[PDB]
Amino acid sequence: PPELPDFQILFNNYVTNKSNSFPSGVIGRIPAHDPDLSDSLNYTFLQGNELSLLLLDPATGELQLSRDLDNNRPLEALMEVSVSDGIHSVTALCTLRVTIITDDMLTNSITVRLENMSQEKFLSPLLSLFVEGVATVLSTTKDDIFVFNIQNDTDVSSNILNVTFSALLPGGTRGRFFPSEDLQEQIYLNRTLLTTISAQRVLPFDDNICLREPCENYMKCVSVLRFDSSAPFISSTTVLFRPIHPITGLRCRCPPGFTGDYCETEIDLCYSNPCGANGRCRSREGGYTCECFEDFTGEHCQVNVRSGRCASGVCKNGGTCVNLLIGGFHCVCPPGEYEHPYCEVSTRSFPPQSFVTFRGLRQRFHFTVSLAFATQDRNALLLYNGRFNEKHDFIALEIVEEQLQLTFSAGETTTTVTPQVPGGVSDGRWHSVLVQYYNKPNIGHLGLPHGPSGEKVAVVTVDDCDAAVAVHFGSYVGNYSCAAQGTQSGSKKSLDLTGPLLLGGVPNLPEDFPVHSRQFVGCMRNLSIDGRIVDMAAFIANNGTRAGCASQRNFCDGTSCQNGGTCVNRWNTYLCECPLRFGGKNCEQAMPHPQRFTGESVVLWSDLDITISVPWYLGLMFRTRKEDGVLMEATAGTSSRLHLQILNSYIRFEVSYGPSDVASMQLSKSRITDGGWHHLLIELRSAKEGKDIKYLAVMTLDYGMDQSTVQIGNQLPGLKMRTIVIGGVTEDKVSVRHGFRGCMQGVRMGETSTNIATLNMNDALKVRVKDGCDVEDPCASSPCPPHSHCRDTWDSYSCICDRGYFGKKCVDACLLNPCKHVAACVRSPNTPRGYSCECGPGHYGQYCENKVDLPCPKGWWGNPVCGPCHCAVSQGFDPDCNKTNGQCQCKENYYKPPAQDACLPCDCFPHGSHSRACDMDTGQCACKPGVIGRQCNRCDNPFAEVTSLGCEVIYNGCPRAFEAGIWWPQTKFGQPAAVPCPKGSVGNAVRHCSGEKGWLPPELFNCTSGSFVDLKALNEKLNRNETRMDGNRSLRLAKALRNATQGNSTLFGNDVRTAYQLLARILQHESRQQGFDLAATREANFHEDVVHTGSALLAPATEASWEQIQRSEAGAAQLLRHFEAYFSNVARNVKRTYLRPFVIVTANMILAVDIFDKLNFTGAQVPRFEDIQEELPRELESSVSFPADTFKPPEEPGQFAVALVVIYRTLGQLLPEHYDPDHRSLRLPNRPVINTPVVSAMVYSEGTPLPSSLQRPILVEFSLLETEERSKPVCVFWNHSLDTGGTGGWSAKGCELLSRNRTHVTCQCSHSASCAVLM
Ligand SMILES: *[C@@H]1O[C@H](CO)[C@@H](O[C@@H]2O[C@H](CO)[C@@H](O[C@@H]3O[C@H](CO)[C@@H](O)[C@H](O)[C@@H]3O)[C@H](O)[C@H]2NC(C)=O)[C@H](O)[C@H]1NC(C)=O
Ligand SMILES: *[C@@H]1O[C@H](CO)[C@@H](O[C@@H]2O[C@H](CO)[C@@H](O)[C@H](O)[C@H]2NC(C)=O)[C@H](O)[C@H]1NC(C)=O
Ligand SMILES: *[C@@H]1O[C@H](CO)[C@@H](O[C@@H]2O[C@H](CO)[C@@H](O)[C@H](O)[C@H]2NC(C)=O)[C@H](O)[C@H]1NC(C)=O
Ligand SMILES: *[C@@H]1O[C@H](CO)[C@@H](O[C@@H]2O[C@H](CO)[C@@H](O)[C@H](O)[C@H]2NC(C)=O)[C@H](O)[C@H]1NC(C)=O
Ligand SMILES: *[C@@H]1O[C@H](CO)[C@@H](O)[C@H](O)[C@H]1NC(C)=O
Ligand SMILES: *[C@@H]1O[C@H](CO)[C@@H](O)[C@H](O)[C@H]1NC(C)=O
Ligand SMILES: *[C@@H]1O[C@H](CO)[C@@H](O)[C@H](O)[C@H]1NC(C)=O
Ligand SMILES: *[C@@H]1O[C@H](CO)[C@@H](O)[C@H](O)[C@H]1NC(C)=O
Ligand SMILES: *[C@@H]1O[C@H](CO)[C@@H](O)[C@H](O)[C@H]1NC(C)=O
Ligand SMILES: *[C@@H]1O[C@H](CO)[C@@H](O)[C@H](O)[C@H]1NC(C)=O
Repeated sequence: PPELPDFQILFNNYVTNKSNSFPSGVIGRIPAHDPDLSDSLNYTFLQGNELSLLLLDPATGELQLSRDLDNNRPLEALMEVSVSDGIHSVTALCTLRVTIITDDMLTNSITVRLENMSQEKFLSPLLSLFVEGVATVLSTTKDDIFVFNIQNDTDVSSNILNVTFSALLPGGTRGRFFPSEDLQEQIYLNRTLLTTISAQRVLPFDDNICLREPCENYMKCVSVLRFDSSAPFISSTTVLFRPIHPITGLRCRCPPGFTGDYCETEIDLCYSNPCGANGRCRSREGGYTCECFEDFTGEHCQVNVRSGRCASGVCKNGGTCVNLLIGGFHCVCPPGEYEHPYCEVSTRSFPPQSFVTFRGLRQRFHFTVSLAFATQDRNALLLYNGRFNEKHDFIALEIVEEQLQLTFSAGETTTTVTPQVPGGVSDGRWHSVLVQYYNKPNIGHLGLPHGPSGEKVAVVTVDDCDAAVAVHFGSYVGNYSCAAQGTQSGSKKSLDLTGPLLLGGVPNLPEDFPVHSRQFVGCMRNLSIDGRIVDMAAFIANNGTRAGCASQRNFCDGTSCQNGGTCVNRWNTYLCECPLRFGGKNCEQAMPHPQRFTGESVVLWSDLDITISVPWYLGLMFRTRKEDGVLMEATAGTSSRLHLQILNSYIRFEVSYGPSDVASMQLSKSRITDGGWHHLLIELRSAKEGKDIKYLAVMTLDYGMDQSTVQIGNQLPGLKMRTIVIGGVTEDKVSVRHGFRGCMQGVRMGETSTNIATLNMNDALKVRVKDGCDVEDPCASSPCPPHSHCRDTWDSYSCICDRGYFGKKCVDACLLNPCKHVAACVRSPNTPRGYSCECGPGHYGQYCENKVDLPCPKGWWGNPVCGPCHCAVSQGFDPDCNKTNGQCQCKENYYKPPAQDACLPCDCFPHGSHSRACDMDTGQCACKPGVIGRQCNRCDNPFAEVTSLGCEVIYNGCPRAFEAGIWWPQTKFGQPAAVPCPKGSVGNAVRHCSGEKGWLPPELFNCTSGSFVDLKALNEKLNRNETRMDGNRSLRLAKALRNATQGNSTLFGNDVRTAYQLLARILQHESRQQGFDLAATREANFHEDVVHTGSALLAPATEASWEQIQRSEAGAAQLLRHFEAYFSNVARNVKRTYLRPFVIVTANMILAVDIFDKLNFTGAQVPRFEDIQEELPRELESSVSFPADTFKPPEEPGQFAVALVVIYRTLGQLLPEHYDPDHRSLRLPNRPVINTPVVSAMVYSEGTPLPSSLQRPILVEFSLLETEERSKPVCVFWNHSLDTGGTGGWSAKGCELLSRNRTHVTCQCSHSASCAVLM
């Protein structure tokens, strides 16, 4: 017995006018298998195939494509197949799909490699999954995906595949494909999501061929894919697929912002003055920013704040715009961390393992980055950016050893820049960083920079710092390196950053990044790029970042320090600076008198009785600046060194019992040698683990502001502190080693801080003890050189040397003339930067490096920055443009009419005007006395004529004038004049110089156009019953006609007759065809061609033609008959051909074809303007209503019906003025007018035919052309079978007015024909 699995066939046909890639012969067989090896199975089709789409071998089951399949048309169909062994029968389904490939398709196409998945599961049943995962990632429908190639990518033996495909841009606008870079970025971002949804190991993207930079100058290298060859069908068990082989190549394009034959020159976009008077323009690579002034906002600062009103997008992040009653508006921010007046986010905090992802940088040569940060870690990452491969170009900025460092590589070498700031920057206070990168140009021999040089310069600045003086001669000035610079040279000309922007720490990828650190903790704010400030809320990714900075809250609020306590805010807390003799959090303790120590004072306690117990507290209060020395040495037990020093400006605390070192703990996390007051407390605490008792050594610095708890491990406990010493190192109580210097306050000892067991200063140790703490003023000597302000800092000072001076020597920089280009250095009495650079004319800027080349070059205009004129030369405009305004002026000989956007030549008559140039707009020549007309072409006397001497009254016929191009010659009365058709036309134009009105309106019926000369010759033979017409000739004639009819031109009477005859012949032939013999099945655009030709033919400008044309043929009548018969055949064969529903819109024609499910159709409005997204003019907003009972029966094939509706806009007034002669049926009003577009709706039901007369009427909703309401409508239909006019006519029988509002008129009709409302 057998079995078969439902299967599909995919034919990817790359149709071109050059290659007949259509395969022939055997392509495959039914995927039929049977364990029995003796039976001869019978292969027959049951249903589906009706027009022989596929040729089947009944015996072998071989499948062959039929010849009718060769066209540029996608298709889908479902076939039923039966297999029989002679005793049992099974059925199966096969879905056939044909997809067309174009050149625009192969241009926008990308390839993505997959690991461990060869041609065994990607051409079996999982391809659907991929074409979905891709849809979900792209947020698009599965139809937009078009996978056209899947070939074995086993370069050598590796399990890797190679799928190349393309995508359609969502939006409904046909013809748009995703740019390659857009696809690349969109695939790269949601990679893990795709991995999860599609269950596969997606491989990363590899480097491109442009790595070697083979292109020249400022160009751009892009890899592209073109057609190479076609392969036969690859067979599986479920799918027979035909692949198409591409081949790679390169292409160089000029990026914007550059000009020249090699784009070697750059353009400042601010020359166009976009900000206007309400702002100032900042240039940037390929763009500009506005510092647009106060009370003005908007992308072009086109919106006023105080006097404006609500506008879309001004209230960001969902802010509700409320219009103030007196003008202006307010953006109500939603409750959250949003900043007025625009509800933005600027400050963020970063806990461990949290990072954000923004958009990457795309600037090629020059850029600037700046931000502000605050943290405490010695080593941490700040910023990184690179490529997908994590190689070649990359940049990164970090903090190492409390010093900023920038490391970057342009693909060749790594370079580090390290400005030095005294005291570090890891103090928890906010700091700002600025970085600039730019490339020097190749200065040409003529002084013109020809392309970019090989020198790349990076500059780093930290906080307030002068860059020029630093970089040049900071060392010569003294110690001043707050800024730094690095330089690179190499063959590469540009810096490429493919990857996105990250912040706060790299994602924990297995690939190591070229970075010293790996993470970061802390707060940042104001990430400004090129002046523009980025909103923190507008992030692309977020792996744990939380908005705001909680540690920087003003904690002094709501807190009241005690007597003398001054509140200050500190990291995550506050601190009350207490006066002397007061302390304890909020100054809640009294301490004994402080003592001043100068390297010789040491105190000690002994002769004490203490037993090992729990707990114990040792508290001290200190302030100093020494970076070493013993603050407290306590020999617990035998020789248990409790070494509490300030080693290397950090509180170190060793505990070493006996001859062994046991434990230690340091406070390197905080430098405490600042000289400020600090309290510390040793805590000996218990901890019962199981049965044993351990201890714990918690020192709390500043009442637990800091706290470190060394686990006192089993060796350490049981050893209480026996001897206590503070002051330094001493053993013979005479010589002092490492004596302490500074100021210290009272001492706490015992189980609790409240255990005030005063040790009697008078008792114990009294050696070198100086009462008090006051110190002689170091600034009394006043040692800084002049221009100084000495400031005592508690046993230290520093020259706050006067402004305008720099470095340790505090020297004026203006003396060392940093101003460039021989510019004078003038030091104003008050200068924010201390000095100024006075410069001569022709140079502007802070250092006046910039220079203006006025006058600007030819075609270049702008002050003080030149810019292109951008004049439209093709429209007769002079290329030269206003050197101030920038307005383009037309070339001489021309004048631009007010209603026309192109200046046309004046074409004045030399004998009629004193001058020759005609006035602007009006185009009036310098008319001499006696002559009138816009071109001075008419004497006042209808009998006087123009000669060199003026308007002389000639006697004998129209003269020799130039009116209307024709030098219409002398002619008598009654006699016409036939002269050769005007220039560009052939035939014989005739005019009659009538005795009454002179020249009659010329009869151009004979005049034929050059475009129709071949067409006229081709028409002549056709009506002679000679040559015979065929489908291919039909297609070629349709295409030629559409081309000759496109554009705007005065179609002629012989031309309109020819067009009518040709359309009639074509439609008559098309009505005679059936099945695949219809030209419809071979072409896709024939519908568009015919509808466009029809719309062009019915142009209103031919009314004067039409009234003539109308006395010759029926015209619109037989044309409409041809149309309806054609569409009837289309409806009869649509299901056979499987044509997809479609709507065609032209300025005067609407065509809609749609397919409904019979069993589920519940009425609808047609054409589906709800489903129509194209911009619809308000007049065209009519409708046709099918009620829900349309399909419902009046009170397996035949499940789908079709509906086609055609709307003719102006056809009604185009029709001959013919009305029903029966006065009884039609009472003719005084001025009846067809006021509605003609609608032809046709519903076709497969199977049992519906009655010819619609047993259930259809609804139609029209609009009106003119809006006057002075009379009444009648819903009529223009019959064709009616004897009125032979071609039928308007009649009210069977249709009447149901409803009428001020904008719509709804009538009902029981016929599927042409109907309209005679309003
Ligand atoms: C990665 O995948 C996510 C989906 O998991 C993509 O998010 C989608 O992004 C678009 C564009 O921002 C969103 O469309 C817009 O949504 C907003 C809010 O509803 C709406 O106001 C706009 O009119 C528009 O519809 C879309 O909602 C969002 N999510 C979904 C369900 O698709 C994301 O684009 C992908 N790319 C990245 C960032 O890696
Ligand atoms: C395979 O199936 C077809 C379709 O049933 C068979 O065609 C029939 O042939 C017999 C004569 O042998 C006619 O009497 C029938 O009317 C035919 N049926 C149709 C609808 O065509 C064909 O004979 C079968 N072949 C085998 C292998 O038995
Ligand atoms: C986002 O951050 C989290 C941590 O908050 C990351 O999770 C860790 O990732 C590493 C590397 O895979 C693992 O070794 C850890 O076990 C993970 N959790 C812990 C406990 O840190 C996560 O990987 C980051 N981003 C993503 C989604 O990759
Ligand atoms: C970072 O951005 C903020 C934006 O708020 C700046 O704060 C403003 O600074 C200006 C100029 O001093 C003041 O007029 C505003 O009132 C400030 N707004 C407030 C209250 O935040 C801030 O100066 C920028 N710089 C840094 C490094 O913080
Ligand atoms: C492709 O390579 C894989 C390697 O596993 C192999 O199994 C498969 O049969 C190959 N297909 C063709 C047609 O080369
Ligand atoms: C300046 O820097 C040098 C580096 O060797 C250092 O020796 C000197 O003490 C510094 N001077 C000061 C105090 O700024
Ligand atoms: C530019 O236009 C202004 C305003 O019409 C005019 O004053 C100025 O002379 C023009 N400059 C030239 C000569 O193009
Ligand atoms: C062509 O033949 C038809 C049918 O006899 C006739 O009506 C028509 O006038 C003929 N056309 C010419 C002018 O050859
Ligand atoms: C369309 O007609 C014009 C005028 O004869 C001709 O120049 C042009 O090449 C034609 N284009 C096509 C598509 O045939
Ligand atoms: C025809 O006229 C329209 C008017 O909108 C115009 O847009 C179009 O460019 C014209 N085409 C020509 C020049 O034939």
